[PDB]
Amino acid sequence: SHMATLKVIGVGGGGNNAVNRMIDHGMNNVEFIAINTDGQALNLSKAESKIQIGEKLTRGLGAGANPEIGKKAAEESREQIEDAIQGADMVFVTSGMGGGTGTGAAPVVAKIAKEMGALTVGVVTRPFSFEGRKRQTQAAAGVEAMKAAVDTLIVIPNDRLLDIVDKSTPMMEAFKEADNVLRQGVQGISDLIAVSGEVNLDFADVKTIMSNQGSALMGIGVSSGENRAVEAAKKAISSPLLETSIVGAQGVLMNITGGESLSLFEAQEAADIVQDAADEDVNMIFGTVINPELQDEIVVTVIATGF
Ligand SMILES: Nc1nc2c(ncn2[C@@H]2O[C@H](COP(=O)(O)OP(=O)(O)CP(=O)(O)O)[C@@H](O)[C@H]2O)c(=O)[nH]1
Ligand SMILES: [Mg+2]
Repeated sequence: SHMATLKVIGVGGGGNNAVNRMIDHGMNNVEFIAINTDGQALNLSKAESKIQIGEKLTRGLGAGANPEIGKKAAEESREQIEDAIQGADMVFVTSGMGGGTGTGAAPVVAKIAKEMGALTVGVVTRPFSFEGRKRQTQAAAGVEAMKAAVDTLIVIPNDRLLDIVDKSTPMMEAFKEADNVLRQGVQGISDLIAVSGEVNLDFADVKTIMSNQGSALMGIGVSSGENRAVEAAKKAISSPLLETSIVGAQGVLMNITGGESLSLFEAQEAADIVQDAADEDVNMIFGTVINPELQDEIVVTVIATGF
């Protein structure tokens, strides 16, 4: 019997913000690591494992939008980062691109994780357009470096947050919606790893769908009542915040969880929704979990790659 260790690593300010909010929300059987140049922010981290990088370079401050300093800071702390990762089967690196620490250190952290043997997923943001063209260009270089370092990459352009708020939505509430991409994906994978299914998927199947793939989508949908399977599948692949939509996916892992009422017909319905939206012949890895505690609820988990 295999017991997969999942870790979430926040790098720089936004990444550590996400880690803090995820710890506050409550996650279990996931270990958190906080990496930053910024010593004051690290003192505020709720993560059990904290790594201050680059103290000789920044004297405990952030990198001040210099990504070469973020990169050197991470490289010079490689052994400490290795030691914190060692044992992970899967690592999610989350970071905001555009500054110095995230842009520069997050790709180094991802490279170290993949070298340490972890299946490595990046979930990163691109800056708001109001932050200007130079920030966007610097962020794009970070995204390209992340993509070269990870197994799979999910990019959230922060401009998409402007599509889901009204004029009064608090900034912190918008940021929590972006956090959910990472948090729900980690949770869905954790649940898949842990909970035996009637058509069982496990961590090896996650490795197959994600290893050395590039862009990815991770989504969960929940619905009930009539058309629940179709509605849950549509929610799983809906991507108001994602740079990489479902369109073009050539590989999909889809797990359906439901109660004893889960029908063969509705499972096919859900699978067809996903394949129709991808508009490709999708290589599906299909799973099913019967949770009898569920009554009318259905949960569809999707990981899509092969773009
Ligand atoms: N969605 C989201 N975006 C964030 C958040 N914090 C920062 N951002 C975005 O990430 C980008 C990088 O900010 P930050 O993570 O603080 O950068 P850093 O590299 O640690 C700062 P320095 O350059 O001084 O080292 C910001 O420009 C912004 O677009 C957050 O909590 N949520
Ligand atoms: Mg700064």
